[PDB]
Amino acid sequence: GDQRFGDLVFRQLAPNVWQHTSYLDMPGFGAVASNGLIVRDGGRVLVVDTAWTDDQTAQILNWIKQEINLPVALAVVTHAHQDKMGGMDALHAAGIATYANALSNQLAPQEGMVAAQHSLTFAANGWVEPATAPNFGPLKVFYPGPGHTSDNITVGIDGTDIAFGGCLIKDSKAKSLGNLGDADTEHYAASARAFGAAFPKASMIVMSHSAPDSRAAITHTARMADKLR
Amino acid sequence: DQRFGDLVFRQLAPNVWQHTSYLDMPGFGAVASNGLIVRDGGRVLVVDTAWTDDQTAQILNWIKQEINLPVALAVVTHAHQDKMGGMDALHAAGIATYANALSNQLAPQEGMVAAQHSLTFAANGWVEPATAPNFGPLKVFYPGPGHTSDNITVGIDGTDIAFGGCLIKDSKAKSLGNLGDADTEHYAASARAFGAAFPKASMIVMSHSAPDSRAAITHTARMADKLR
Ligand SMILES: O=C(CS)Nc1cccc(Cl)c1
Ligand SMILES: O=C(CS)Nc1cccc(Cl)c1
Ligand SMILES: [Cl-]
Ligand SMILES: [Zn+2]
Ligand SMILES: [Zn+2]
Ligand SMILES: [Zn+2]
Ligand SMILES: [Zn+2]
Repeated sequence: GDQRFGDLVFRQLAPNVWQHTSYLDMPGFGAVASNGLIVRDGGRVLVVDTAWTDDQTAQILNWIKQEINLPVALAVVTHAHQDKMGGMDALHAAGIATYANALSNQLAPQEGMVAAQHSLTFAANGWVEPATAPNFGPLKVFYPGPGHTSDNITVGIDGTDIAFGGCLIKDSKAKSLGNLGDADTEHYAASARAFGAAFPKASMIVMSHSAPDSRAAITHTARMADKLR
Repeated sequence: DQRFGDLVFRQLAPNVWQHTSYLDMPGFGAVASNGLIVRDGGRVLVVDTAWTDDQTAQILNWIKQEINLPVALAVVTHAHQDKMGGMDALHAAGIATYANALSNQLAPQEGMVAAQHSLTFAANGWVEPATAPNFGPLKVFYPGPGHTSDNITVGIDGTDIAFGGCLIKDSKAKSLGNLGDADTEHYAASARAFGAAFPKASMIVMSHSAPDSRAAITHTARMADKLR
């Protein structure tokens, strides 16, 4: 089940994959959750997304030390919002190499985020350029197009049932997408469907703001987005 | 100004011309879109197609008559019809084409033909040189999301000119025309980033207004401020 560790929650999703969850109180609504991933790749660990804060992200590293006890080789962060990049300092303090879409790194200062140390770029078909994502092990990074934000990226976990949609995808029980002025409401639906088509064998869809769901999360999200066009 | 068919050309500098093409639309009437033609030694470089293949062919035929140098390459500045509607005409003329990778990704969704090559950008917005080989005086800058997620901009080295494409409107414009693909959170910062990337440019060229001073940048950013 869910393992509590400090103020975070960790859930094993597969033999080599865990979901990290961190919480932030907002005005009028407490304990807004955000999820990321932790992946064991042989003798190293890879992280997808920080927690909301530096202190919480340090607790992710502490949990990894206690439960996995392998070095964290790198982290990928999936766009320039606080839930995904708010804890970059904890990673850099620990010497962990960080990667984000070049556009996320360009947006980070405007958003009050610390940029990742390396930039990912993408082919016209959305797949990460290998020269920018060397030695990513099972992390298969895909840029699906603009949607939740212009910079949002997604990550398949090779060999598992799992694909991570980040904040682009919401579960099949969602009532809305959030989506604000930095959403692209013209392309959101196609971007959500492109994520599904990029990871056609994924049966467990992991998301930032919902618990894991089946592929219906992708379809339901796309159908909500269709109505915004 | 000179005419070739349905196209209008205006020389802006010794080696730079603006091309203007028109598409009839309900209510608006004829809608102008501007791009650039740059003479770089023994070759010509193009920024943006016209709205259609046939209008883009008219650009190329005017170049052959007026300049009579081969067109080496074209850069197109986002995946909307005014900027990429004529890709097939460029390709049929043997012209190598370049666009933001994201523009090429969006082009099929938009009913556009993708460029042959994709540009990618550093975290500071400047094009990665390995993706923009032999661009001569064209200095390509991604200012951030604004008019669209993929909009790019181009400065012309050796001149006072910077091209804002559809991101920038002139200092008399009343609104930005933003649709669902605009990023209204970042638009203002992206407009200002374009200005800061080309801080010495005194002639700002843009898609839907005649050339203006840097007041186009300031006014665009201030209009965008109000959408946040
Ligand atoms: O702050 C962000 C960045 S995606 N998201 C957010 C905020 C409040 C509630 C929820 Cl469900 C998501
Ligand atoms: O169609 C496009 C793509 S940016 N722009 C357009 C359309 C109508 C009027 C104006 Cl002034 C610009
Ligand atoms: Cl596993
Ligand atoms: Zn977000
Ligand atoms: Zn989020
Ligand atoms: Zn446009
Ligand atoms: Zn336009």
